Amino acid sequence: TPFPQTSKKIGDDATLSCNRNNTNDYVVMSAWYKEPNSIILLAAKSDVLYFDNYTKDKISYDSPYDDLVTTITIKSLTARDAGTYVCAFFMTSTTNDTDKVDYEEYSTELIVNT
Amino acid sequence: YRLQGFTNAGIVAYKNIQDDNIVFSPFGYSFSMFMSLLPASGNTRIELLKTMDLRKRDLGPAFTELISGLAKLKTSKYTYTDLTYQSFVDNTVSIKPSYYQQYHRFGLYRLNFRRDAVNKINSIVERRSGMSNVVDSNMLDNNTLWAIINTIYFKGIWQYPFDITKTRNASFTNKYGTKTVPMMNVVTKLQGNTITIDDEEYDMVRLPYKDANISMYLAIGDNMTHFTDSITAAKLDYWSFQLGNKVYNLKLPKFSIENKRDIKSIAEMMAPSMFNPDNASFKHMTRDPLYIYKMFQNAKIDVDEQGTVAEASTIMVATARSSPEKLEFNTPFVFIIRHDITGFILFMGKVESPGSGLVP
Ligand SMILES: *[C@@H]1O[C@H](CO)[C@@H](O)[C@H](O[C@@H]2O[C@H](CO)[C@@H](O)[C@H](O)[C@H]2NC(C)=O)[C@H]1NC(C)=O
Ligand SMILES: *[C@@H]1O[C@H](CO)[C@@H](O[C@@H]2O[C@H](CO)[C@@H](O)[C@H](O)[C@H]2NC(C)=O)[C@H](O)[C@H]1NC(C)=O
Repeated sequence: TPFPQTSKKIGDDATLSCNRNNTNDYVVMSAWYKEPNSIILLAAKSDVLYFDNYTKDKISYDSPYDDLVTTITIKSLTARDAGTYVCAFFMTSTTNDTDKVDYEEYSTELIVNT
Repeated sequence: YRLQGFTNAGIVAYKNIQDDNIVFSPFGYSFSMFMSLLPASGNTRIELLKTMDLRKRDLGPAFTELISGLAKLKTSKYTYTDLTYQSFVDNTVSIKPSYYQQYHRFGLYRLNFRRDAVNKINSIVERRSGMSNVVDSNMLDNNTLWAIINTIYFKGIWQYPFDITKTRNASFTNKYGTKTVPMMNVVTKLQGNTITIDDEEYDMVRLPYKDANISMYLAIGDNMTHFTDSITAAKLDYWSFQLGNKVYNLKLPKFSIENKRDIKSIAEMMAPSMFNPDNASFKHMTRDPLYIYKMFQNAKIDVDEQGTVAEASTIMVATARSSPEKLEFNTPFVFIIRHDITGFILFMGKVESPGSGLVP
């Protein structure tokens, strides 16, 4: 399956988490976007910048001090919260070895039904 | 991995504006030059790292810091700052797949610049930032293939607003021999001081904004060129630390300024290869020869008794036609809108001060 299908009910809190494969490089940032061209948030360590019409109310960043994972929680799921959610890791080299930006990206389809 | 070089880039960009009726966004220029680091490679990347005073080891954390700073600009409704960034690359350009996968969500748009690119780009920028008609018709031809737009909007409300009961005083310049302008007046306590900078007396005042750590600093002195040529981020922080509570009779003119300035000179002094198609190495985005030949910024500020409204748009494009403006102000003052936490300089400029000064 190219997309893990997370099925939840109306009103639940969906906790979406992702793990970085590269565990030996400096994570520049961790991004979350709704795949229909909507950027949810950009987390730089414990500083979260929310894009578009997104605030700390419905979606909360739950992994501010854990660098090996990224986790958000969508609260009070509605019918419009369904769709594909994408997590991404932007990382750089820690010792200038292979000077480049490494990028990881994973997707999951959230189905919020009655 | 600090953003000292980031802010100093815009500071130097302002210091190279040979004029006195200036309204400029050092943060907009710095942000454009910093975002240019993602596609840049080789000599262009090295020049950009030099101007930002960063090494290859500090580029990752730097962005991190930047993001955190951006997270501290939309923290209220009384006073806020919205920033948008768009990139427009022609359909014929063969963008590398990794670059597109990484950065296409941060506004990477593809179009045919020969099919009414002006209206399409204006519509995209208006939908993403609310500002309409940002790009002009004479800044896009059938030859342009790359266009980067960086818009910033600052809504401010004075924490201690001016009383509407004010006077209309006559300022004396040489361009306008005597011009009557409304001058807001307020007698209150503020964080200011009167310091000496390289044996030159300068009076500094801070005007905070409601529900935010953003402040408008005002500096008044004899030779404002000396004050301009001696300011850095660290010196600005030190001067802020020298300010304290004291009584002030502030006479601030109710000014409204608009600038449309070509900043290609300073941007090329900082990154020459970025403005040269023979040396422009943006190999991270595409292997096709892409460069930038013109760079402008359109800024505007309006100050009244309630607060400040400022807009700025930095445009890197392939062609444009404009004429420089030169106004010689006598005894002016310098304003700086600064985020007191991140040190970011959102806006700054120079307004003609009345002969009585800002603090009688
Ligand atoms: C001004 O100064 C600092 C900047 O971090 C901060 O203590 C004040 O409010 C903070 O907002 C931060 C996010 O910008 C956040 O870390 C924190 O919750 C909050 N700190 C508090 C309430 O102690 C800033 N003030 C304002 C009005 O933004
Ligand atoms: C995490 O990285 C490891 C090490 O590169 C990956 O393990 C290999 O993955 C490749 C293809 O990605 C396979 O051909 C190999 O058989 C895997 N194992 C070994 C021992 O080489 C792993 O798949 C990565 N996990 C991801 C990308 O989710």
